[PDB]
Amino acid sequence: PVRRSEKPNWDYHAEIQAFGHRLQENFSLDLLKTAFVNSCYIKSEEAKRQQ
Amino acid sequence: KVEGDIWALQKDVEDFLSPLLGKTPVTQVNEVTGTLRIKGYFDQELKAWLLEKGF
Amino acid sequence: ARALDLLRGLPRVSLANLKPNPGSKKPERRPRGRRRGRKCGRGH
Amino acid sequence: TARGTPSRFLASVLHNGLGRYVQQLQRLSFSVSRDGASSRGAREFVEREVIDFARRNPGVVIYVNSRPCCVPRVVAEYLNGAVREESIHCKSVEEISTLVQKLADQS
Amino acid sequence: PYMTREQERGHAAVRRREAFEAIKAAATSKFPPHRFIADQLDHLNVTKKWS
Amino acid sequence: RSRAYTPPEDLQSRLESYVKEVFLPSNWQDISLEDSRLKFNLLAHLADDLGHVVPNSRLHQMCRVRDVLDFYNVPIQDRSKFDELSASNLPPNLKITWSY
Amino acid sequence: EPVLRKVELPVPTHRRPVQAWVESLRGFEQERVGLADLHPDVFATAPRLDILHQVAMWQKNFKRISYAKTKTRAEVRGGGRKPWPQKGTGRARHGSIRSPLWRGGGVAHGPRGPTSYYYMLPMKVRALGLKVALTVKLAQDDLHIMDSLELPTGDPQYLTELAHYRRWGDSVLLVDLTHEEMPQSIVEATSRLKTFNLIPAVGLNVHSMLKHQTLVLTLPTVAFLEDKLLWQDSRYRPLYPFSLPYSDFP
Amino acid sequence: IGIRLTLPPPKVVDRWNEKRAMFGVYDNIGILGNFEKHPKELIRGPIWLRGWKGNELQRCIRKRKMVGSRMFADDLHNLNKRIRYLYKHFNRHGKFR
Ligand SMILES: [Mg+2]
Repeated sequence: PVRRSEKPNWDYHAEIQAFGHRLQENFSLDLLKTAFVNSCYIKSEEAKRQQ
Repeated sequence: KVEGDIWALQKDVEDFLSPLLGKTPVTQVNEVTGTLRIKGYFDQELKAWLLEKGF
Repeated sequence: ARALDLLRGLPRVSLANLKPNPGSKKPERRPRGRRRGRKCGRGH
Repeated sequence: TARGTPSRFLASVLHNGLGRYVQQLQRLSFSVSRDGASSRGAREFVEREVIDFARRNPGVVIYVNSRPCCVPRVVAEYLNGAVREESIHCKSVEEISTLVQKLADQS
Repeated sequence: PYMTREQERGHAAVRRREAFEAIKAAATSKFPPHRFIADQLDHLNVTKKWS
Repeated sequence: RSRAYTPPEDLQSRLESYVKEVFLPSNWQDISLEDSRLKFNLLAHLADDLGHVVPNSRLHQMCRVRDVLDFYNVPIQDRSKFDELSASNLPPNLKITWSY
Repeated sequence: EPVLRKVELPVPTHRRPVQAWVESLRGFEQERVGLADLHPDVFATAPRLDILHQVAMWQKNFKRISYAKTKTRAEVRGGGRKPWPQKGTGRARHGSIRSPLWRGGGVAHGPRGPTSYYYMLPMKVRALGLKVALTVKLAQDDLHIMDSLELPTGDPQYLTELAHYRRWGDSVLLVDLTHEEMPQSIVEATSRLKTFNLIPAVGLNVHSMLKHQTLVLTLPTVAFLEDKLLWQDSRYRPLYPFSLPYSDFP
Repeated sequence: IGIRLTLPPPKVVDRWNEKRAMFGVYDNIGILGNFEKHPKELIRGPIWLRGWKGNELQRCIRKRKMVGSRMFADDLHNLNKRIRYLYKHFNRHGKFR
């Protein structure tokens, strides 16, 4: 089962604003966009930058 | 071969027919065909009404 | 005469539009089915 | 029939009978063709209702991929992790709105 | 009974005349249909493209 | 090579000037289109300045100068649907594409 | 310079003249040169799409005569006798091993005979519908009528690029006054027009009237079509076949 | 079973080719050409049935009276057979009587 990041009709900014609106509770879009990021994916993307 | 806003001709035909038989005119236009038809034969008087209209 | 301009309010009248006039031909019922025919023109 | 089919009792996403109306429609993807007959009236929703739809409840993922394709499509997914596909072939614009809102009020 | 046999004789005749008149007025209005031409034009327009 | 049309600001004044180039009297908008070569020259100047003439199917309904100014005062906004619907500034809850 | 091609037959006063711009293919970027008119009976009758569908049917069924056939209970090979023992076995008796109930025999009620469906239907009505479709093409931003179908160039690419430059349509049908008098350059360039076509005088017809996106009529030919529709207008009771001589036939 | 197995041969058909391009061009031949020749001759089809379209029995009757002396003996016996069949078919047994 592939991640939904690898199917059609996905936009990270759009999904972030969806993460804001869907719970009916506002948030700082830049802050939440940072917040959904852990560090394991950061390490994975940094290692992927080397290839 | 009617042309124009045929519903006006229908209202006029009902109005002329109003004294003629009393009942409201049972009439239908043929908008694509551009015609008007009235139930019943009121023929010669209708020709007279068109003639008195002149056009 | 609003007719021609009202027609101009659509796309080009292509071959995909020439409809038979409603009331052209009564439906060609194959003499069968659950409603029209069970014995098809002869009865029992 | 019924006994030839499975069962699933009446429940919610996350016992949301208490907290708040956690609207369970994450994604939904209608699509029309640039030259598409069947989606013509559906294009009408793409004309009218979709902006009205996001006006009425913006918190969902509205998608018009709108390929040069063969028929209209509705891809509904949600926080329950399932998906329902809804054909809109040869439907009405009023029926398009009815299908949209009925999909919205589901789970 | 609350009245004599001839007492209400005709006591409901005007409404009977009205009802028979109403039946006569609404009954026999069957004739050829009235057909607009814009409907035929719209059925021609049904193969509409997008922009 | 562009069908895009925008009504100009000096349209009434340039229209009166072109009408004077076509013919004099008052009530400029009431000049009928029964004349032939005058109509040809008038529509020629109007199209040459405007860049947008009426449709040839709309020529037969052109019978006066008032409607001539009006159809020349009518804005013609034209774009592709992937260009038009997208530019209507829809809300953030949808971003539709038409990759055709 | 100017040009004013009015209609020869006197159009009645109950409508004004039916006017439009007059074009030509000479200018590769120079159109709208001259303007003319036509009678309401030429391009401005009632809409009447139903007449057009009548024209469509009388076209698409005009000459086709299908040839598919079959065999009957005596046509396909074999079969004179009782096929097998009728009652000795538990099977079913028949009349033949060549009736239509078995594996190889007859297609019992299939299309027998090479059939045809010719329809010389109401020709004046066909004329009026042909006029109707011409009128539809007139109002639909399609009747771009040119002065003369001369080719200023010999390359078909010139026609294609002008057509995209004119925003005429995706398909073009240009028709002239006389086939022998059709210009050699125009047909020569047109020979590679894979989707456009050129046509002679009598060829303006219904499936043709839908065939391209738009039609390009020659001006004297447009008058010829007008005269034809005018002779179509008010045709008296025919008491002789109209191919022979008359009082004023031509 | 009763279906195909793969997607069938790709239906290469150009709907806008030349042999269909003129399909009915110059076919309003009669009133648009000053009455020289009717459409009732413009059809390229068999002379048994070029425009007198009756019933099936009528179709065969015309086939006989037009071209019977031009057939091989199998066709003559066949046309005679079905002609006898149809002549019995019209007036013997049916739904309306
Ligand atoms: Mg067989």
